[PDB]
Amino acid sequence: EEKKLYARLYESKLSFYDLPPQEQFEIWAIDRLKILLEIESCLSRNKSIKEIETIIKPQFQKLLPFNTESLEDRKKDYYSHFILRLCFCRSKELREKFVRAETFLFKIRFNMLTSTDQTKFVQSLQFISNEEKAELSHQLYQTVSASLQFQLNLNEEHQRKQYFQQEKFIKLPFENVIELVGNRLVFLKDGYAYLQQLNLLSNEFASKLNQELIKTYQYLPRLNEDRLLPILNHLSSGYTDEINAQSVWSEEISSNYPLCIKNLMEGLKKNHHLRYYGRQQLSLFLKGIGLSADEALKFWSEAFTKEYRYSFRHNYGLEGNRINYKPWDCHTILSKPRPGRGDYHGCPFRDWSHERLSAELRAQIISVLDSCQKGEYTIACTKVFEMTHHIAHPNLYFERSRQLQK
Amino acid sequence: PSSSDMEYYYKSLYPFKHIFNWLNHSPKPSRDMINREFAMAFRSGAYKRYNSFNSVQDFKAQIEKANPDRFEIGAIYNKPPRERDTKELVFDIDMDDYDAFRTCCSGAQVCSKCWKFISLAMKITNTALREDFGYKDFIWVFSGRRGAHCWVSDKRARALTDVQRRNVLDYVNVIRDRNTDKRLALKRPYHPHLARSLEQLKPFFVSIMLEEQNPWEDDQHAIQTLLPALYDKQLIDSLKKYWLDNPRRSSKEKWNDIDQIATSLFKGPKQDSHIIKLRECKEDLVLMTLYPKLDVEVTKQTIHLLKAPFCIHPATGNVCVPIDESFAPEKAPKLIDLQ
RNA sequence: AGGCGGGC
DNA sequence: GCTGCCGCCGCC
Ligand code: SF4
Repeated sequence: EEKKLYARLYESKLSFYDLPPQEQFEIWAIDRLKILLEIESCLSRNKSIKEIETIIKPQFQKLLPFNTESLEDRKKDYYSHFILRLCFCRSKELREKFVRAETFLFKIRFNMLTSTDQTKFVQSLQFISNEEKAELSHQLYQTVSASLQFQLNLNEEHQRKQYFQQEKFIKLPFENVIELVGNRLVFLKDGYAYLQQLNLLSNEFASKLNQELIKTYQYLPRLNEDRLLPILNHLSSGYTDEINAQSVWSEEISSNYPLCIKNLMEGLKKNHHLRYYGRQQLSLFLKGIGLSADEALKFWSEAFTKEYRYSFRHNYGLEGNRINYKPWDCHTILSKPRPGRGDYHGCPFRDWSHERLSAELRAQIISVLDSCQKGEYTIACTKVFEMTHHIAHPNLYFERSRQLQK
Repeated sequence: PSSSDMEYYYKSLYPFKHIFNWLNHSPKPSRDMINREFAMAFRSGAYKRYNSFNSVQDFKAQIEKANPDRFEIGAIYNKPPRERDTKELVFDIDMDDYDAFRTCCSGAQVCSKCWKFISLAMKITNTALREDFGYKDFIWVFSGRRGAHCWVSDKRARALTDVQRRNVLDYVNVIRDRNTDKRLALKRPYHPHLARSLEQLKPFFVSIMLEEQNPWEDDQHAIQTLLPALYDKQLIDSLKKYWLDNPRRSSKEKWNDIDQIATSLFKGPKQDSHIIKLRECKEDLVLMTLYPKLDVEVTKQTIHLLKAPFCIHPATGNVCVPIDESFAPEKAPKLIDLQ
């Protein structure tokens, strides 16, 4: 009877978890929880859906096999979901985090299904008539044309028109496809959007799951009589001078600078100024290379071809509390707010496009860019040092470059 | 208006019954009124949020007693706002973002000529609200100086979440970058709304922009707001030289010079690509000059306060009246004339 | 760029 | 009172 119930509850490889299930409790909850935490970790890192799918695919095979005919793997998926409802129902923040991660897990799994299995799951969204399609044909084609070009690689207009003739449209309230409306990817008429089915199913899933978590919380005090409380508490907590004002502009000295300092000097020469973070990054670097306080004031006054003198002396520990501020290392530089238009602070290995970096660097370039793509900016910078002659401080890059000539 | 003029206005003239019946959505007082936020702005610069009113009589008596220079309408809450110590979808359109394209008025002046910018903005927004969103129950209200407020009162519009309000705004707010020193470079092909809006605005471009406002007769202004709409540097440099050699050509002449110089510059098998691109730049400029330039903040959140219809404008004395197709700012009654 | 104080 | 903006004063 239990097997027949699970055969009926899982006619599809996907479920809305509508009916309650009729060491395993802890392991199955932990294994689902690890997948949900990896999803949330990838979402917080702004990874694309395809990168997230690639990372989670091996974790599914290990921790929570999807698409198996095994009754035990199907049981593990159900019971882990319902066990996590008991864990995450307790606070609004825990419910919102669980609904978000679980709805994203649903999206990934739906995309990993075959088109046949997706259709069966939907059966277990009204198409428009051919007349309504003919009436709206021009407006529907104008809206969808760009999507056919960029998503289906249909570069020729004849091929786009032929595809559009066969293509069906779904009529729904526009409130169900707000994300597609914001991007103008759907046609709008009289409060209806002409399409996105996965977003509708995901919103219904999220709404239903949130309602069921509230119901679960209302019944939870009856369960406080049971073995389970320590595990539920623990799982819920598991979620928780040679160098002078003139020489610093010369090739002899500047050939020793890392890319961030070259970028700051170029911005200063071009704009006759640097904004706050850039002034601090460059001022402290120049202090670190041995530019005296008096020469630094000459440098800045000359470069800016009441408001500034004090700040430059303060960087040298000559004012206020007299703290001799240490020059910034790469970690510190990277921690500052990201540079925008008109800013020159930061790290070019992170902040510049591969196109700009490649032009500056022109097999060696590919090696540097591979490090950049991985977020290993100091490794990319170390590679540039070695190829042009681990460093993680602009002043160490300069000092090492000078040591090679001494 | 003096403080006594405002007392007289609220005593004898302000349509409290009609505003109450509008905001209450029923003939009988309901939670749509009892739980609605009002903010009162006073002549002292004081600003009092979280007022709420139980009846037409309570609403009238509290506004008469308070004598505010204006009040602002907020959301319907789950509890009465006045007990705090224990919304219509709205659009705002002002003239400020059209100041770079008008010559008939300067600074905070308005006339029937530049009011055509607001009239076209209302026409294009109304087309989207009716045809794309299916809204039926909306009204435009004069802001009392040089703008207009839309109030969409459809039940579906009232119940929109801040995410849905943002999506409605992002659909209607085509001109996100208001800077006139740069080409818009709008996405091609145009979305159906934007294509329809262009065809609705095109018939007005010659009569409003090239003839009545004529903003590009001034060669410095043409260099600042007409030339940056073009895509090609050689065309821009050639037009700039040609207008330096031939000063004070009208906006209509300068508009034709663009096509004549482009036809002289772009020859051979690539000419059709340049012709298409120039047409696209001229179309983007029709939209830059005449398309609705909404205030984006007031629309985004359900909690945003907006000035009530029939408020007095404190600097002009104009009543913030409902707008019809015939409306111009000179038709708005002043409180002193009504007295 | 951030924080604190004063004035309009 | 708070909020927000503008100016000044150092600090960090
Ligand atoms: S890795 Fe460090 S030294 Fe190198 S360019 Fe980036 S911030 Fe500068």
